[PDB]
Amino acid sequence: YKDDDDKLHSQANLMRLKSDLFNRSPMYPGPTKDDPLTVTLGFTLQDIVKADSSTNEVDLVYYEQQRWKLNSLMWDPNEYGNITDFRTSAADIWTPDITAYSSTRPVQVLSPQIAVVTHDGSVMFIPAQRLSFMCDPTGVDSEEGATCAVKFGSWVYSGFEIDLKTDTDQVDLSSYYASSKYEILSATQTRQVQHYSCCPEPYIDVNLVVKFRERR
Amino acid sequence: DDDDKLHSQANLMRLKSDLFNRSYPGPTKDDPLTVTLGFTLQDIVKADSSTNEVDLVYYEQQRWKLNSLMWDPNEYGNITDFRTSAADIWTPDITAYSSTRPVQVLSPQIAVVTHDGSVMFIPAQRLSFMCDPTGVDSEEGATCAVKFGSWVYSGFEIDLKTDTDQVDLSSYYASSKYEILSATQTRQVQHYSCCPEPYIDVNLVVKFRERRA
Amino acid sequence: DDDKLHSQANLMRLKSDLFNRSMYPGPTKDDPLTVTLGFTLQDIVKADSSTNEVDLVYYEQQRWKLNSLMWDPNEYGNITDFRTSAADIWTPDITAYSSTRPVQVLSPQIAVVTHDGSVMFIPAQRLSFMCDPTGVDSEEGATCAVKFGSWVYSGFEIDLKTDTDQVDLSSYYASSKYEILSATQTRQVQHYSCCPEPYIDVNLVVKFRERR
Amino acid sequence: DDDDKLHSQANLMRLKSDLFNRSPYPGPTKDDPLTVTLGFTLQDIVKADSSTNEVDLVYYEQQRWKLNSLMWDPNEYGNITDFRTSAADIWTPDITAYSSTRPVQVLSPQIAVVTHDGSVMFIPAQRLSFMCDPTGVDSEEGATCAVKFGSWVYSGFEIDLKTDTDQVDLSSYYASSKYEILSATQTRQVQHYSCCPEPYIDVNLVVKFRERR
Amino acid sequence: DDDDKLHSQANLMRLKSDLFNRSPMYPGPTKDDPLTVTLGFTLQDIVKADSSTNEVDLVYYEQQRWKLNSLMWDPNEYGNITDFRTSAADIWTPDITAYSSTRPVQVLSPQIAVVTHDGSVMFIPAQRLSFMCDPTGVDSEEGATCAVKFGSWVYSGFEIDLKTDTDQVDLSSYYASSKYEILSATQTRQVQHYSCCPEPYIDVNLVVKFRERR
Ligand SMILES: COc1ccc2c3c1O[C@H]1C[C@@H](O)C=C[C@@]31CCN(C)C2
Ligand SMILES: COc1ccc2c3c1O[C@H]1C[C@@H](O)C=C[C@@]31CCN(C)C2
Ligand SMILES: COc1ccc2c3c1O[C@H]1C[C@@H](O)C=C[C@@]31CCN(C)C2
Ligand SMILES: COc1ccc2c3c1O[C@H]1C[C@@H](O)C=C[C@@]31CCN(C)C2
Repeated sequence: YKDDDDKLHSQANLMRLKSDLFNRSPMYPGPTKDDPLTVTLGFTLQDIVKADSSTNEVDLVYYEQQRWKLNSLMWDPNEYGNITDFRTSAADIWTPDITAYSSTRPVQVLSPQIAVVTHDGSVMFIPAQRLSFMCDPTGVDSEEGATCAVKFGSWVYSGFEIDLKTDTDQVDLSSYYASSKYEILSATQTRQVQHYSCCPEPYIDVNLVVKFRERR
Repeated sequence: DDDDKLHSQANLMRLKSDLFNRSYPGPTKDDPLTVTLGFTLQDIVKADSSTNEVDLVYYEQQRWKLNSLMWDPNEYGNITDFRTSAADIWTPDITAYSSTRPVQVLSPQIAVVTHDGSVMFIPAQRLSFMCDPTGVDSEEGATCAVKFGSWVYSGFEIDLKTDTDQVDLSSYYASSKYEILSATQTRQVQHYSCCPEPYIDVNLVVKFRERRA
Repeated sequence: DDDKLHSQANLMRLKSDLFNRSMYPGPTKDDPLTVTLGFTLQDIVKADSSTNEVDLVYYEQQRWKLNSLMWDPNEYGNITDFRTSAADIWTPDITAYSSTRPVQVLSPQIAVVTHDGSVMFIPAQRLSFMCDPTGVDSEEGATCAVKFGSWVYSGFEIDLKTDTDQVDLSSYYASSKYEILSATQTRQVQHYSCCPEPYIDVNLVVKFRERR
Repeated sequence: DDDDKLHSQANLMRLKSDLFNRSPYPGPTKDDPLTVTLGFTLQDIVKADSSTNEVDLVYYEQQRWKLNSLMWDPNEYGNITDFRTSAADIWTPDITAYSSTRPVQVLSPQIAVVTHDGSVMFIPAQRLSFMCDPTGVDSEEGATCAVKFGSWVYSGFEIDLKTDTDQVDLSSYYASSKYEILSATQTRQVQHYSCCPEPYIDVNLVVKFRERR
Repeated sequence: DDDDKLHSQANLMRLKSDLFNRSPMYPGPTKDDPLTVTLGFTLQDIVKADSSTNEVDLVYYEQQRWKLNSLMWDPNEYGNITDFRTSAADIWTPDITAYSSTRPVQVLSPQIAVVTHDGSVMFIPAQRLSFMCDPTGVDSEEGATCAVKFGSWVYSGFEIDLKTDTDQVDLSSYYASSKYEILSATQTRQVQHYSCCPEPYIDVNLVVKFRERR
């Protein structure tokens, strides 16, 4: 009857929308010098799980929020029964190649590979990860604690193709595990522009810097 | 008698065909879905006090209902349900919110679909999650908690419920290193600052201690 | 050289006729199946008394029979059986009920199909399961048990049977850290109050101790 | 110049096409048996665990066989005598360690060399954990361990095995390994079991080793 | 300038289409169509040295470069595109392997490559590698020395030649706070002939001298 149809319709609209987007001019070839893209990064640090002073590797668990905007993902909500956003497999759309620059093990993914696309063409994608990176935990057992840092950025695109930005320099600590072995003294996330004599193009990274110590 | 079997097979293959490779984009605000969760806690395998991670093995029972998976048993030679690869159908993205390692899957990825459109899927998992086992060697024991919920859908798209707050303990390993004092599973609604959309999770809370002498 | 090209053609035709033409959806209440299980225990590799997990390595022999896999050897140049990738045919979802890590596969995923419709498939596996090794260092030794059965089919869909209650120990590693006192494999039938179907498993029970 | 390269490319792609289509090999049979030649090049005994009695080896396993269905006349394909191809593109034998304790790990690309006469050569580098008591490793006499390699599903009526030599190649053994090799042999064995009327073949790899001084 | 962007996208998708179809799949190099791969290492960190198994763990970037005629295009025909990024699975890549690894290589970076209009490809996987190495002496002033050959697994030097732009491993990204400090790191092209075989074999030999940080 009445209510069952309205659900069948909204389903048809969504499937039509997804079809119109993923087939009509197929998956986007990535950014270029002529069509650059800005990716916004933010970290929500959940836990420093482990600090290994025999190999100088530290393990973090965090959510990496990524946001970007494509014209080719735009639609008029009016043409698709008032749909303003949708969930889709990350495999269905282009995603940026943001990588830790000093990891020592492949990143492990803790959350579904699904993204949210909005009618204005913005995508949001928020992978939870466990990362092992190069870090000397020396001083972790003192009042001053240890300090570690890891750069995140595109692996293959320069700043002429992908720019990075953060909404804030403060890493979100409001979900930090209250009973972690390590307590967080501060955690910052900072856009850096790197330059190199050989090369006209700039390189961009977000520098994640964590100061931590053993819980008392 | 060999024919009756060939027929029931044909009906099942036709049904599966009519459902999958002829006819789901997931739930929406306009077409929301309710997932029922239940845990059967098999074993606390390991409690690592140097990293504060605990390892659990459990069965996660998931249940939901799709109109698009309905059929009339009469049209398909009285078939009322069938077994199918979980890869063949949409499944919910229920995730542990505080895991520290990817979940490991211990059982086949197979689901049961019923003529009324309900699906049941029951993955066995091993999970490492954030937990301070301090006190696990005392009479009071330790307490740990982990939220499970959709990763990408708010409570306008996916609602969660439990049939019961008591975690099923009747398959708990009698000789585990740890004994279970209590295990509850509770639907929580977090509201927020800004936002109008409520978020739903199921909070798994386990009280446990070292098994005695 | 022709004799060989012919027998090849016949085999490829047979496989074609069976797989790419005529479609097995698994067993049902109306078309139930019997799987025969047997274990050959190769080694107890490791017993961890800090987590109560034991690691076994064994061969799990699985056998079943499908009408849809039958052929007349006469129509296919006297072929009576063939080897095929396990990915090419339906296989049962036999699982350990108390494993603590995903099972690791030690052998090729290949099965043997016979003209009468029977399949035999014998994965070698390493399994970690829930087990208290307490007493392993005593004359009496430890005892551990693990049920194996279908994960999603009740006994109305898949019955289980064993040819024998004795686990095959004739390939047990003579120099394992642990010696086997006994190892049995037993069909069990179970009801639960949720459901009206019988449920069926094969219970593998191993008694072992530290090698002297 | 540039054309003679485009041509040799076209010839190779045509050859590969002509082979992997036009009669797309079902494996050996009683009527069409096959001989696989095995050889090991032992690179390193990495680890010897006396608490679980497992030893880790790294070696190259050379495999060689010959299929009529892989033959071609070099004259018909611009004088191509051999080519490199993904192992996934052709049938390969199911040679397994009979007493491994972990899945084999593959250290090298899964690529094989096919020659106009129909012969294939495939040389996977592997790390293997297998059952072995390292007792005595720390004495002048050292330890001895053994592992059989053979087909998992084919009897000796379908696959015969042979070695070109009984001596395992030791010329790439890591000079600074924790363990030095006293001897390493590879031997064809023919077995009979009473389950069965057909013979079974393996190559038994026997290693005698001790701690480096 | 919404149209400009749609056009440059169309051009790129057309180019990628024209390349990955029409004469589909380059079949790899041959005696008649040999290829030169250029290797370079950027050593990031010696992570671990295990003296109980004689395995050392390295983390490095392996730069690989080669050139295919079949990847060439005229930038003029494709709206002035001079290069593009593509999934490494979309194109042939060389089978460069460590000859004395003890565990499968672990990949730390996206499997993406850069193709340029002149037909050259660049691909720079970050890896963690465990290889056979006796760290004896690491705790002395002289330190330890280890070596690992890298080369094609299945192609002789008649099919794949290797070369380096420089003998010096790039150390400018070496982790300042690694447990181990680098005394020197060289990367050297070697040519081998054998008795088994009239073909020449080429490998690049990575040699690292290192010791415990003080
Ligand atoms: C209670 O509402 C939520 C339910 C799930 C999640 C979040 C919620 O609120 C967001 C902000 C913060 O509370 C933490 C995680 C959130 C963003 C990341 N998602 C994927 C997980
Ligand atoms: C012995 O029969 C069963 C075989 C497998 C399973 C169950 C069985 O009985 C059910 C009730 C209880 O025994 C535990 C698990 C069950 C429900 C969860 N499934 C998915 C796993
Ligand atoms: C049922 O027990 C077995 C499980 C696996 C294998 C064999 C078994 O019995 C042996 C004799 C015969 O049955 C065939 C193969 C065997 C010998 C070769 N091995 C490697 C494969
Ligand atoms: C049979 O032993 C081998 C196993 C693998 C390889 C080679 C062998 O012998 C060497 C010389 C020649 O035969 C060809 C390649 C070798 C050198 C290059 N390596 C990396 C591949």
